[PDB]
Amino acid sequence: TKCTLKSFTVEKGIYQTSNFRVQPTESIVRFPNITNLCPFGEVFNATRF
Amino acid sequence: EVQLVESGGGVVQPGRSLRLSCAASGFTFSSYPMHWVRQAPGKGLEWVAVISYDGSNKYYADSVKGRFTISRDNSKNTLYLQMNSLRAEDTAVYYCARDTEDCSSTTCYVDYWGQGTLVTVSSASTKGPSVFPLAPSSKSTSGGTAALGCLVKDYFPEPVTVSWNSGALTSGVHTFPAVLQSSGLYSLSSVVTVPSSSLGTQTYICNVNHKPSNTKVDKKVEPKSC
Ligand SMILES: *[C@@H]1O[C@H](CO)[C@@H](O[C@@H]2O[C@H](CO)[C@@H](O)[C@H](O)[C@H]2NC(C)=O)[C@H](O)[C@H]1NC(C)=O
Repeated sequence: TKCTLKSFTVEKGIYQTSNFRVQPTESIVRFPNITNLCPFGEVFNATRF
Repeated sequence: EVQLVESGGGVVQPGRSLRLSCAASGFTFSSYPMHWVRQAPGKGLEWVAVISYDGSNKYYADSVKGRFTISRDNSKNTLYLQMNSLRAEDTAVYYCARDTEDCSSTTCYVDYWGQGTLVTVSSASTKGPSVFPLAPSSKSTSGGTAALGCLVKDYFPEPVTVSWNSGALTSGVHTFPAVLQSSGLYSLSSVVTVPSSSLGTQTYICNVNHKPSNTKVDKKVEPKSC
């Protein structure tokens, strides 16, 4: 509060100082179960362009 | 108008590594891609590898991975194929071939074939053929034309030569492909036609020259006691 009002003494009242936010406890990833690699070999590396 | 003479070749034992070198003549060597094309006995054509006109890019075959490497000594107009760890299936005449730079990319169809060697894959001794007669002396009773011949059992490698009475008989001269013994030993029968009424008129000599070991042994083919 002292830093919000920029004073070393504060007067009786209610002051809004900051914001509360719950924090993420975990990180999850969901991707499809596709498995086969991709045919980049026969696109970049091919005889006849 | 291109001639290719291939060095190297001969019988080889599996697990050994050696190399061929094919000298080219009749053109500008350092501006043509080279190919190795296997000609297997009884199979046909099998592509092996290709080296760029400058030798910049190298392509090898699928079932050849882990076996061969192919370089190109442009100075003496030669294509080198270092083959390693050969297997018994790799006997063939491996024709070196000169490409034509005609397709849009740096590879195209091939026109000129050079007569490659006969690198022979086997883990065994080079056994010379023993010449055996073939005259039943009682079963040639066909009257006019009965087939009687010669056995060339146990010859390796296959280069072989049959002449009947120094080639005196020319009609019905059956020279057969190898009849392979189950132990992989080569054999063949070469026969000619005889009227059985004239069995002993001309004494028959089967002359075989076995090029690998120069086995120069001859054997009679005559109506026996049998
Ligand atoms: C065709 O193109 C691919 C790129 O998509 C290249 O990948 C090579 O793979 C081999 C084996 O690991 C290594 O030489 C290099 O990882 C890649 N070569 C390079 C960077 O020159 C390669 O040119 C070709 N792929 C294969 C399997 O030959």
